Amino acid sequence: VKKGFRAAFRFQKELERQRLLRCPPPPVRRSEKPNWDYHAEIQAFGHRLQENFSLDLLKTAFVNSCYIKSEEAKRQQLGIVLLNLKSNQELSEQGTSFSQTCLTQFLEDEYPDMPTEGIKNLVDFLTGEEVVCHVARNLAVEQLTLSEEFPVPPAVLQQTFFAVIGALLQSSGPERTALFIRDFLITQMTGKELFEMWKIINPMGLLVEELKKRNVSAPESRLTRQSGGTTALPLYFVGLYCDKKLIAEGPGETVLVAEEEAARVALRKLYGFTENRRPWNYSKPK
Amino acid sequence: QLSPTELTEMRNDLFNKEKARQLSLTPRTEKIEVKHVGKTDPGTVFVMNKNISTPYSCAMHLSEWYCRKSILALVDGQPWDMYKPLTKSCEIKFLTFKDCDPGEVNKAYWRSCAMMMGCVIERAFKDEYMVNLVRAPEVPVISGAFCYDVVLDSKLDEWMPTKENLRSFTKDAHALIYKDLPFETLEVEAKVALEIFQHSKYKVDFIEEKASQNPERIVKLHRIGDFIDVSEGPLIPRTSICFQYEVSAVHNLQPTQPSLIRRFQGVSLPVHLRAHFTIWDKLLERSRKMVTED
Amino acid sequence: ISHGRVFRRMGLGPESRIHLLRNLLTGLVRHERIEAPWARVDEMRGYAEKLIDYGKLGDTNERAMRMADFWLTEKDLIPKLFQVLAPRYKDQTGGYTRMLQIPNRSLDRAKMAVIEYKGNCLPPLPLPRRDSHLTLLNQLLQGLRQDLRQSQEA
Amino acid sequence: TARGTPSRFLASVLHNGLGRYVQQLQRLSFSVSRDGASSRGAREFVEREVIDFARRNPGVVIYVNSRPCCVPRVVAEYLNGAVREESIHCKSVEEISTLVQKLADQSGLDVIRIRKPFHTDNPSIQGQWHPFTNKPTTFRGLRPREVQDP
Amino acid sequence: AAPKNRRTIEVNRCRRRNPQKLIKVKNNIDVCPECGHLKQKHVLCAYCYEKVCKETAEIRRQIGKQEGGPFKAPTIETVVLYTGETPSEQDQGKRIIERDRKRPSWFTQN
Amino acid sequence: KSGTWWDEHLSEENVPFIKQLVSDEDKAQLASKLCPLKDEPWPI
Amino acid sequence: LVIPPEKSDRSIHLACTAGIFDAYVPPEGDARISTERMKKTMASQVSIRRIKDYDANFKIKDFPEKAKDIFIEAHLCLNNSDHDRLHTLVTEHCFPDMTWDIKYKTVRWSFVESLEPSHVVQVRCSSMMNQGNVYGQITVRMHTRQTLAIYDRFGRLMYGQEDVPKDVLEYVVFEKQLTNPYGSWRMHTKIVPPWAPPKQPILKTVMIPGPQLKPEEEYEE
Amino acid sequence: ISRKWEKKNKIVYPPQLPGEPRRPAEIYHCRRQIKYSKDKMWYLAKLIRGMSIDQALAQLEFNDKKGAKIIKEVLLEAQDMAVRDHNVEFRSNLYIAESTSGRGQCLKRIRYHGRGRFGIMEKVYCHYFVKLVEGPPPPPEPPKTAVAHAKEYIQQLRSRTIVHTL
Ligand SMILES: [Zn+2]
Repeated sequence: VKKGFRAAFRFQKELERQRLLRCPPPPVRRSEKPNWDYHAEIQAFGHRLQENFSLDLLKTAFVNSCYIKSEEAKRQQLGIVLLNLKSNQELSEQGTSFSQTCLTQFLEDEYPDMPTEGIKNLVDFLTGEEVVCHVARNLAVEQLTLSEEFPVPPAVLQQTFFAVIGALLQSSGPERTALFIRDFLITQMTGKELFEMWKIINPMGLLVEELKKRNVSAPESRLTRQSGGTTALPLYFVGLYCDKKLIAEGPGETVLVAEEEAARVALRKLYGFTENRRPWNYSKPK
Repeated sequence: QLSPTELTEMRNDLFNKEKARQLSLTPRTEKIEVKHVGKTDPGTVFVMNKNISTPYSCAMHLSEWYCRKSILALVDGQPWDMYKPLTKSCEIKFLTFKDCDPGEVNKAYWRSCAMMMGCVIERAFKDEYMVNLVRAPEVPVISGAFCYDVVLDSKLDEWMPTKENLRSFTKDAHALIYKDLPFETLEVEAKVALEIFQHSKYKVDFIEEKASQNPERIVKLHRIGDFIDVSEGPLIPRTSICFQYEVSAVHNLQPTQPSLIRRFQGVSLPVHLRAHFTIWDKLLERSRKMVTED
Repeated sequence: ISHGRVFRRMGLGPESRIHLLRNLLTGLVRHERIEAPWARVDEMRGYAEKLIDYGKLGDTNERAMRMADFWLTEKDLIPKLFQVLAPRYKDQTGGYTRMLQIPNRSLDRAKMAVIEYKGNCLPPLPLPRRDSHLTLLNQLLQGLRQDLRQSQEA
Repeated sequence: TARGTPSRFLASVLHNGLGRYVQQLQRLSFSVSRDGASSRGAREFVEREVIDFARRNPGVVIYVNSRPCCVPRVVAEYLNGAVREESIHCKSVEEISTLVQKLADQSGLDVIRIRKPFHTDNPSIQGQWHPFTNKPTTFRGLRPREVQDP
Repeated sequence: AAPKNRRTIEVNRCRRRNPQKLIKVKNNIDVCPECGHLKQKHVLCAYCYEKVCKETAEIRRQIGKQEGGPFKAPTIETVVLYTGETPSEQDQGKRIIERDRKRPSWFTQN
Repeated sequence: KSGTWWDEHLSEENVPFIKQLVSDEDKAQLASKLCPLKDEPWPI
Repeated sequence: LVIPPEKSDRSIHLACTAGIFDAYVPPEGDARISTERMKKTMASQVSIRRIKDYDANFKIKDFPEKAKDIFIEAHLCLNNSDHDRLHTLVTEHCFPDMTWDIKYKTVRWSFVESLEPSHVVQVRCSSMMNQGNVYGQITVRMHTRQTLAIYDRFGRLMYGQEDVPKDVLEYVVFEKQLTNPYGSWRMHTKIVPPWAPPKQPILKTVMIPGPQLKPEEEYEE
Repeated sequence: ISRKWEKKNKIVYPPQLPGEPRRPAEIYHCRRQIKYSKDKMWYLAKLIRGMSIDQALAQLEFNDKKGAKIIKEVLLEAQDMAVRDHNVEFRSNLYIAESTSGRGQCLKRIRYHGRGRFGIMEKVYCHYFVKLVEGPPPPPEPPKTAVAHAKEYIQQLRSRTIVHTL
């Protein structure tokens, strides 16, 4: 046995880190952890986003129906009205409607050549659970969300996110909210390809119909390039020709795959979603 | 009438429905006492669950050797499928291919090979042509081949299968073996069986004959995968028991005037009794000759 | 190199090998069934077969009596050879003994065999039996045989 | 060393700075001691510096906790969920000011090797090079030594 | 000659765990039909063999008592008779060894 | 999965029969080849 | 060792007996009802007086209500393995029987209803000063609906059902240490009538192994 | 010394919900201070590793090594322990999940050499550990096929980027 306390204390700290690593504790809400002041956190949320929220509306946006029904069950169990807490349902609906119309206007103005189906799919992707939940989690929405279950279910988090948009729309109006949707949802298209967000099948079928609408001859598929035809790693470039004029060209490992890619390339050009299109303008409106 | 795919779906639903009904007719987990009367492990008693526990479950209590070697069960002196639920307190013995008198085991394996042939024949012809399953004649094992009487479409009245076609039936049979499907059994009343096989005239006549033989008019149904047929007796536990299996010959039975019944023939040996390549070839040749049930 | 070398190297040399085998053979004549290492029983089995042939020559053949005197170290067994064992095999030309492998010896895991003179009074060994003629394979072959015999007579 | 540690690609949190800049530092938790020489510099930071630092950063909620402790610490939490703990033991007021300002400016991503000092989602405007980019085409796409119309 | 260097555990595992060093699975094991215990195809069942040996030893002990000394091997054949049995016609002139038990079912009188 | 050999499962009666059967087939097959020039020989 | 060291002044202080002083055999057909009567009653009255001797303020009428409370709370300890409280509610003879077989099992038991009021069937006392200690045993009859769902070590249902109430007729015997100043009434044992209906079947199938015979031995009918 | 292996049979899992699947039973058992080498015992524990309870007992019954008779004895009493104590319905529905050996406490003795020299011999002891799991033996992993090799090779050719550039 060696004299001293410092080394023993240091080793205890290390033994506690390894124990925790071996058995990671079940996660809990940030509110349940120390150093939490809900009112202060609500005010910081607006200030971070440079938005003049109304603190009454903003707090209601976070309140979910599940949290209210559960809060009442606990009250009944304890034999304890003062719980006239308004849910975010109304704000959620208002925010959801505005976002879809606002996103549809942003996208229709920028890409006038996309049909309604394409724009709808893009709005559904931008307002989908996966995208919205990612943005909400990284904006401290989940920390401020009052829910029955933790981790917050994705549907619940999506509803809360749009409730915050509803609060902003009432507080600041449509123009200020439109900038918010541009800066946190439209940005989620950065780097994305058209058909990564708009999932389509039979691109050649869609292309033929679009060219018919445009009174253009049906595209003839031709082999522009070929390498390794008889090997296990072929390369094919299939070009689509309308009136013996090249509209699109696509690579592939098979002629069928190359042809389908060429159709997708043609659709991207027709709709104005080419990789080299003019980037979205985020500059302050004049 | 119903399409071939729909007919199977109808028959399976009726089979499943009847299976569920019989299961409901047991009060919770009643217990039966099954005494082992075999030469080995003498005196072992199994306290099993009525209408759920099968002879295979009793073998599982003993060892894996019983499960692998036991092909048929002898329940109160009566041959009993390994997967047939035990219904009463009784005595049980296990039968193998290598018993001193494996006559009952041979018949059980002999009948199952015919039922596997019926399954492949029904599912082999193009949808254009109509295949009507008739019966699996009970032919002695010494005859050298098992046979299954089929009636084909009028269009195929001058067609005789080629060697490549016979090999195609064999490859389908081996695919059934590879699937390792259990032989599921159901003892249902004539009425239930007649509903399942209403579309087929031969089965209705066959079903009626079996019901008449028994006072209670209960008919034995078996199923492998999605194929349901009516059987003469207990079958083997699984299709994986078969190791060497080949559809040898198809004969046209006489008289041909009323209807052209085609006797499909095959021969097979289990894993336990697999024969050498040379010996197997000699058996295939005799299997290709016509057998006349007596 | 040991091409065509039919005898094993046993004991402490050629003489000891014979003595080792002789003790085994003497035990067999008395008890009519003994267990010993498989290799040693296999070596001794040949002598046990030939001893009977000498016994069949009879007790009046002086050469047979000398052979029996050497190989049987217990002299009460010499009358047994000539008057019990050899008469028992009067109607056979060979195959007087049966040798079967038994489970390995516990101590040193030596491969073991049991050897006995056929026709003894002892409880029978659990001999290996071929499959019944009633098995599936044997019945299919019986059919093939029946069929081949019928076609030949025609 | 690089091989002995993890790495990541240069990135941002929710495309920060593209539409608007959002400060990633979300919370600061100080743990000072009323008594203790280790916290002398931390006590003086709470008297004159912390109040003026909060005025500039209204989006950061600062939690000052005075309690007995041998090692005063500041715990920084970021919007992406990262938590960083930095000891302020025996640091001067100016040293603490510098550290706290650095925490405010960081994104919260792991301070590990960055493979590339740049990131782009649209590296090519004219078309990424492929083996046929600079190859000429031939009449009827005929291959080398290929008989046509045989 | 002495090792120039320590051999690593990595090298040693390759040598020790080479399939040549591993125990091979036996495929010739089967169930004894008489007793149900396991046996190898080419070797007698240990359970059945022991049973035979135990009865053989009892008979040999009885033979000892009848002989009552060394060098007293009989010059006639021998038969073993169990409780409730009497010498047959073909058992006359043979030494009778009497066992105080019932004839085992596996020991068929011949 | 256990290995087998030709007479493993054969009964006492069938082993002699099989031996004779295969033996005769071998002899018959060898006798059938004794006239190469009467069986469509290749050009000499 | 069965007995502690020899020639020691200190001895083991036992707080309970091992058996019922006079086992109460319930009349046949009692499930249907759901001179000797006086003789048994007189013996109970005699014994009741020696119970009221040490403890003056004792009421037989109140016991069946108290007995039910002891019973319910004792069984509820099995659900949460509250052994410390159980020792107060049951004797040392009862405690091993209740808990030993459920050490690595989860027992979910509940009390639903009492079909018939509890009736003190018999009251009896031990022979005076067995070792300076006098015990009083009060047999009680309980007809109640209970729900039991025992689980195994892996959380798999092993016995009973967790929602179906079933009728239980059991005559619980209680016992107190009258001499001990801190003696209390504590569940001592349960009387199982021979005519009692067989318990509900277990879920799993069982195999009863036959005789393991050595090679010399043979099987007999 | 450590004796954690005996404490794993005392874990009580919470009752399962109605929709959850049947949980397999796990039975831990071992034997301590076996007069045998752990290196020699390892070859026997490696043999039955993954086998069924009835297949392992058959392989150990015809093995000539001394450790075989010991492991088989440990398996027989773990099989009975499973059905009797751990609520296992069928005794044959078990397979060897884990089976390894461990070093025991050993004794040191002198080994006399010539020229007044000596060595120290360890009197070796080992432990044997086994874990039984209810159910059939997991099917062996089929060997990698040519289709999987090609599918993996082409996947690496598709995952390669342009390195050290934009
Ligand atoms: Zn045996």
